[PDB]
Amino acid sequence: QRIRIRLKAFDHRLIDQATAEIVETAKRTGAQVRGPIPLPTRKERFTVLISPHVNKDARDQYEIRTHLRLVDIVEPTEKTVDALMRLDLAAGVDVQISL
Amino acid sequence: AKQSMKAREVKRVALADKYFAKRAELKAIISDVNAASDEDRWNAVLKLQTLPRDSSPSRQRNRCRQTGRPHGFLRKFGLSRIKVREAAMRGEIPGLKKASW
Amino acid sequence: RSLKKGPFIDLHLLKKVEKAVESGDKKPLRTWSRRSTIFPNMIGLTIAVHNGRQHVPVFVTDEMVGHKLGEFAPTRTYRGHA
Amino acid sequence: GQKVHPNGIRLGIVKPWNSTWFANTKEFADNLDSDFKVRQYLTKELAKASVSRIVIERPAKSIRVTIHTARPGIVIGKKGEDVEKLRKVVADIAGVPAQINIAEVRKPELDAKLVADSITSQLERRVMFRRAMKRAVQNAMRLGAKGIKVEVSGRLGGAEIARTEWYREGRVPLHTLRADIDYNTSEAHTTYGVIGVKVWIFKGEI
Amino acid sequence: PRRRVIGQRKILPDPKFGSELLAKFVNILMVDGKKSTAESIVYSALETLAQRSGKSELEAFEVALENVRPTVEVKSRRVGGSTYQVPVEVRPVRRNALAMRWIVEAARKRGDKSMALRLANELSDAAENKGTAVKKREDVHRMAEANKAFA
Amino acid sequence: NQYYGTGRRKSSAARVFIKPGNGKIVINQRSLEQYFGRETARMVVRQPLELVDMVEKLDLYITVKGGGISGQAGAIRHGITRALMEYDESLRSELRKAGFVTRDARQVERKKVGLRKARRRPQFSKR
RNA sequence: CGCGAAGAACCUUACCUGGUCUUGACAUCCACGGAAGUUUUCAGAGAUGAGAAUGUGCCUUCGGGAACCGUGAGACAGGUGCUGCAUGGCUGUCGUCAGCUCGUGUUGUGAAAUGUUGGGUUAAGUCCCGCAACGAGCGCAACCCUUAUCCUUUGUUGCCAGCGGUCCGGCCGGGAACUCAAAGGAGACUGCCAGUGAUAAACUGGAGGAAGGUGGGGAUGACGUCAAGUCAUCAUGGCCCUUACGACCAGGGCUACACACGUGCUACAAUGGCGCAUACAAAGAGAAGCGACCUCGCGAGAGCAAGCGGACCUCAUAAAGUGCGUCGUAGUCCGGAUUGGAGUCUGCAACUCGACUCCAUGAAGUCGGAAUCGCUAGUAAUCGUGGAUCAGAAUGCCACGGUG
Ligand SMILES: [K+]
Ligand SMILES: [K+]
Ligand SMILES: [K+]
Ligand SMILES: [K+]
Ligand SMILES: [K+]
Ligand SMILES: [K+]
Ligand SMILES: [K+]
Ligand SMILES: [K+]
Ligand SMILES: [K+]
Ligand SMILES: [Mg+2]
Ligand SMILES: [Mg+2]
Ligand SMILES: [Mg+2]
Ligand SMILES: [Mg+2]
Ligand SMILES: [Mg+2]
Ligand SMILES: [Mg+2]
Ligand SMILES: [Mg+2]
Ligand SMILES: [Mg+2]
Ligand SMILES: [Mg+2]
Ligand SMILES: [Mg+2]
Ligand SMILES: [Mg+2]
Ligand SMILES: [Mg+2]
Ligand SMILES: [Mg+2]
Ligand SMILES: [Mg+2]
Ligand SMILES: [Mg+2]
Ligand SMILES: [Mg+2]
Ligand SMILES: [Mg+2]
Ligand SMILES: [Mg+2]
Ligand SMILES: [Mg+2]
Repeated sequence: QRIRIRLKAFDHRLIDQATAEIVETAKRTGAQVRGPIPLPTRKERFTVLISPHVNKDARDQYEIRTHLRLVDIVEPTEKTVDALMRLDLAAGVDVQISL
Repeated sequence: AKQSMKAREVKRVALADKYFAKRAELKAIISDVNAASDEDRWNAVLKLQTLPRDSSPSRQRNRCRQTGRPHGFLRKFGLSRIKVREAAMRGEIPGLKKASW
Repeated sequence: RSLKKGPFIDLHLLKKVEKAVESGDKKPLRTWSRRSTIFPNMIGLTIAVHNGRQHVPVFVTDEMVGHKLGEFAPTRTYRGHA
Repeated sequence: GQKVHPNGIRLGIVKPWNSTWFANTKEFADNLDSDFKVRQYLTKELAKASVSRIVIERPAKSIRVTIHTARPGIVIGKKGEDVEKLRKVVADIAGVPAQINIAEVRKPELDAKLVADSITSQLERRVMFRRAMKRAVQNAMRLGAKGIKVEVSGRLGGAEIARTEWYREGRVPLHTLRADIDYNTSEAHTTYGVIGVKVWIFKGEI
Repeated sequence: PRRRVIGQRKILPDPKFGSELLAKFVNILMVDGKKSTAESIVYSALETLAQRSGKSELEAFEVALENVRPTVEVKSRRVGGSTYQVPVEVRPVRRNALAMRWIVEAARKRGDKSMALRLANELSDAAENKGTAVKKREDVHRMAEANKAFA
Repeated sequence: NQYYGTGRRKSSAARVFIKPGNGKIVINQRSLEQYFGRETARMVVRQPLELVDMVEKLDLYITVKGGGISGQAGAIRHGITRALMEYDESLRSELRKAGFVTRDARQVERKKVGLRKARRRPQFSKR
């Protein structure tokens, strides 16, 4: 088969050390790996009133960036499966993997 | 924001989850276009008012979780714009830095 | 308007006109249900409709059918400016 | 004029976040509330334990809370029984299972939260505010801080007209984004009202 | 304009003819950013100026433009609450700019059907020194000669 | 071989392949008169190819994405000029004087808070 | 003065009329009796008052302890009640204006002065000289984000130059070139060349370059001023209420209407209106959600139902524009207010008081007195698109591109 792995996080340093962890766990265990590719980063904006009572035109603008990385895996061995299910990832990376 | 106004809100969502999203059957199934369009649909329209004046998610004012403010709400955070800003500058909301594009 | 699949009336008003249907003319029926539509079944009754502070008596005629009860009880008093 | 919050302007440049979890939109507001209730609890329980910073991280369905404190033997308790009845009540609040870690603050007089609550404690002890400000400024500058300024506000010494008085030593460049500024805030509830304290501590650039 | 005295932006020539003064004329005619609408009006007006009333098309356009260009205008000068009207010579950049602006505004307030035929009448009025775009030129020239003493 | 250029204007992006010899210009598998109805857009895509003289000497295969009419036509002209300077490299210094080598960096200004537009302010009254 | 309010039919809601409760709607502690939940019963506008069914978790270290309910007596709860002229926090404003100060020295009996003034220069208390000053701090600038050029890496859900094939759609084989995506790196410093300048700092001009002198835009707001704004976000000193200024419910109100003002939208047309045909975007949102195809309806919509937690699916066929035809300067084939009739959808519920659709109606208005506002370039002007709030409900607000 191919197994597809999506990574999303709020930081880009933390997300591509996490991809570097899973591209090098996967041909250390001996599989061709496809990627990693950066998908477009979805940025969500917010705009608040800062004053407790009036003054409409005084505002702040904030943002959350969600970075995305995609790795496809070519050669899903038995050794490859038990390697990258038991890996030491950080608290900021969300993983959702595809069969 | 007036302890009773929050208790009115806490009671409203707890009583809304009590009936609706479970027994929305009274209008989503019987008030349909087929052979139930006889008296059984009409008794369904009558039966919908036996349930309390609450129960409906259209009476949720959806206030802030800390202060209980009814205005300036943000559904992403659950907090008012005063408390979103006060906690974002403290670094409490993850990934929320000041936007400048 | 409301759609064609069912006019609205409250049940406490629907039962109260039903017992004025058979048992005859009464005192004017006190109601708070301004949002109910006037059925064929109510011609001849007097419905005292609430308007915020009082109950205004409404003697039902045949042209009032299909209107709301709140239309025959003005909630705001006003007469000239100066 | 009004200033920008010096911790908020430096997020992602020199200062990190105090929460390091990921969520989608469904789980975002409930993680934010449970972070609020865990922080509210640990502030009230460890009030005499000099806690500077509470870093909440959430892996998959976990939570781990790192308590930076100047005085770690009292949050630990007698060989570790106090942190259990901290984590038997944090996992109560968060719902997920919990872990408690404790990080030692080496110099508590270069920490803007610990300096602000030291001034706040003295103002409620009926101490004149000049002594509380000047001792806090001298103690931080003699330990190698590159600058400090403190500032108190509101009905000083029981006066009936409020004042804002501040005292600076060293170098505090609030417009420089490379500047490692440690800023925090505390409030003192006295018999004449609320006195607000603000502390800025500069430790060098980049 | 106290401190930073600027250069100027360079514009394209007209596509059909290679004219930069017609490119200025289409710009002055243009309303709310509609350049394609305004080139069709000028090209319609320049044709019915050329073919009905003597050829040599943009040769005819400057014959109409020569007859509306002013040579001396008036400008205020404030001294003490009595501010004089002093005649000043017009720059040739401003000469074309004032002539094309007076022709467009003359052609706007006519009663004919299209805009191109209002423009065509105004260019044929100006080529023969009549109309109202010419009379704006001598009204400026009358006022300049009236205040000739203040040179 | 194909000689290539990339040009862009406001939000448009054009790739340009030039091939040695004839006068066929085809754009998004349509030719010039079918794509650009406006004569001004036809001229500015022609413009780099009359300082360099090409009667029918270069086939041009061009595609373009994004923007509008004048954005795409300026993105083509900037893409042609880069392809011709790849083509012989002696063309640069007269193409500099024509201003065609300059990437026009004029972008739309963002809307600002408190303002009705990028710079338009609401109507002020003293009282 | 389209301000709090990023969205009042009920709710919100703090106001009014009426119906009701008094350790309470919300919290801790005590005693007693009931495990919680279930689901129907008649009155009442509803809050509130009257039967059946049932649980029994858990160790009992077997008295019961732990969750949830009812009743009783108190400490107490509760207050969007008053004071922003008792406060904290936050915000406006002069003003992104170039300023505001201190140490030590010196001068003056002293308040104070000097530095910070002077000659030049700069966007800048910016820099260079001179000088009883020598230094330093908060500001300025830079460090941050975005936009404009190139290089490297990776290549799907994005791309199609060279190839094969094709149902002629990158759709298949395939390719890693290109567009693009997002990580890393390079680039602009008055660096270079003339000239002017006090052998200065700096100015004008030129080359190269994608970009030239702060490249464009944003974030960033010094000491202070106005007893400026907010006790109704929250917090808080004092005062006041405590069978009510607290609490629950139904209906009404915040939408009234002789008038005056502020901010907008649409017009008064031919650079246009209508009809048919046909091009070219960006940035977003989506699971009690976005909802295609097909069928029905003139239409708003309805039925059925795929796909999509998303460079994949959907919202979602951009409009100005261009081509052809018609109207021919009129209160009009301009304008679409008002009112009548018939509907759709959301919602317990559209009477007061929703949005939208169809048919009919077709006011004022023909460019606006005195006066007054915004804008220096991708700006103004004009044309559409998206989001937050939100069941439904933008001419407002916040964003995005086209023409220019
Ligand atoms: K204040
Ligand atoms: K001194
Ligand atoms: K108070
Ligand atoms: K109402
Ligand atoms: K409006
Ligand atoms: K107006
Ligand atoms: K309504
Ligand atoms: K009409
Ligand atoms: K809505
Ligand atoms: Mg609501
Ligand atoms: Mg625009
Ligand atoms: Mg406004
Ligand atoms: Mg105003
Ligand atoms: Mg109400
Ligand atoms: Mg000064
Ligand atoms: Mg001086
Ligand atoms: Mg300086
Ligand atoms: Mg000096
Ligand atoms: Mg700066
Ligand atoms: Mg490559
Ligand atoms: Mg005041
Ligand atoms: Mg009510
Ligand atoms: Mg109102
Ligand atoms: Mg559709
Ligand atoms: Mg007319
Ligand atoms: Mg300007
Ligand atoms: Mg229009
Ligand atoms: Mg909009």
